[PDB]
Amino acid sequence: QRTPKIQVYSRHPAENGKSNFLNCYVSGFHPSDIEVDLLKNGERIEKVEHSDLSFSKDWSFYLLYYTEFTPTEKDEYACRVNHVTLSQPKIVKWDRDM
Amino acid sequence: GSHSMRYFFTSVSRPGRGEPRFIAVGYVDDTQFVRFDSDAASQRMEPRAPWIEQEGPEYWDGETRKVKAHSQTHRVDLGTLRGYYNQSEAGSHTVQRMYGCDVGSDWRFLRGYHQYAYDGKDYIALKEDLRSWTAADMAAQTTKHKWEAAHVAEQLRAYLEGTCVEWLRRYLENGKETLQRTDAPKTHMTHHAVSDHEATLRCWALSFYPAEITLTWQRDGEDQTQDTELVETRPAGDGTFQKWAAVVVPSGQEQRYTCHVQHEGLPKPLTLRWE
Amino acid sequence: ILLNKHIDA
Ligand SMILES: [Cl-]
Ligand SMILES: [Cl-]
Ligand SMILES: [Cl-]
Ligand code: 3NI
Ligand code: 3NI
Ligand code: 3NI
Repeated sequence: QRTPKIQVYSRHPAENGKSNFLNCYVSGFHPSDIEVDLLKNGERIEKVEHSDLSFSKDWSFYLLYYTEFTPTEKDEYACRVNHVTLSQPKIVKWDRDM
Repeated sequence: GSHSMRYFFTSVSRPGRGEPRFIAVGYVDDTQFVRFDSDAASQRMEPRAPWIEQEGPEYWDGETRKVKAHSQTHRVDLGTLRGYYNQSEAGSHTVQRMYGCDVGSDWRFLRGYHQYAYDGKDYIALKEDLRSWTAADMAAQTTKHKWEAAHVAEQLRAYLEGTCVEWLRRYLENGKETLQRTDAPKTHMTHHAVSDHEATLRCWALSFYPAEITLTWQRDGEDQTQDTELVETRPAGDGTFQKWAAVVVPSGQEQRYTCHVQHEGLPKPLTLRWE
Repeated sequence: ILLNKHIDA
């Protein structure tokens, strides 16, 4: 039982009004069962795809979840992760500078 | 430079209902080129890179046959290990397997590997001689004696030094346009004032391939350790990778600080400084 | 190309 590490970020440097891709990269976790949602203003985005499960040398898993999006001055985006190692779902806000 | 071919297998038991979930992915270097998911509709080994789709129906029938057999091997193993460890049928457990081969910049065999894990811990692995086994615990020595009897390390060493490197070498030429192309990192530096006397300098490396990269911060030409943050390399989602390193500096002192970027796509390492 | 056979544990 290893807890997931989370990074929320865009594929391309973000510009308000310009189409892009929102990524949630979860890594370092075990077992593989995980719930990952991308949120727009607290609501779950529906057309979210993900990578095929793979793992690192210490056997921990990683997954990329992603969807198209368009950053704006006004919308907030986030990733929400739940795992047996977490008491409650962890939300990490997208910050275009990270 | 050097190159590798690797296969990753994960199988997760479903005590509530049905057979295990099975996911297999194949890589050349950092490029995923095949996949199989037991919950997908095709029930076939599927292409994931344009240069493997050239392969004919003999290839896809054989790879599908093999990966479906490996799924069943992991299924049996999940049951066997449940007994070895005296665990109930009520819990979910995981088997993971990874194997592959590395070639040097002359495309000649460098090393092979084959590793097995139960519930996320080392179970059994082939040593680098490709002749001996490392068993982590006593359940694993039961497996080790069984595999000594069945000539397993023999067959693995033949594949890893032979078939494996041969097909890696075939893929490298069929996929030359991407597999032998290096994407050097696109680098830039950003500035984020955190007060009127302090700021974060962030050094970015974007859209690079392969994933291996070194980002390091220097202050007055010497390694800067304090107040740095370095994130794990992460996929862009388009086949390339990203990474950044940041340091907190006193405002007005930004010029003492240099970020240094090493990557196989750069003939000499790169040096960035905030203006 | 995958390995053709894996012996059981
Ligand atoms: Cl806007
Ligand atoms: Cl290609
Ligand atoms: Cl700025
Ligand atoms: Ni939100
Ligand atoms: Ni179940
Ligand atoms: Ni032997």
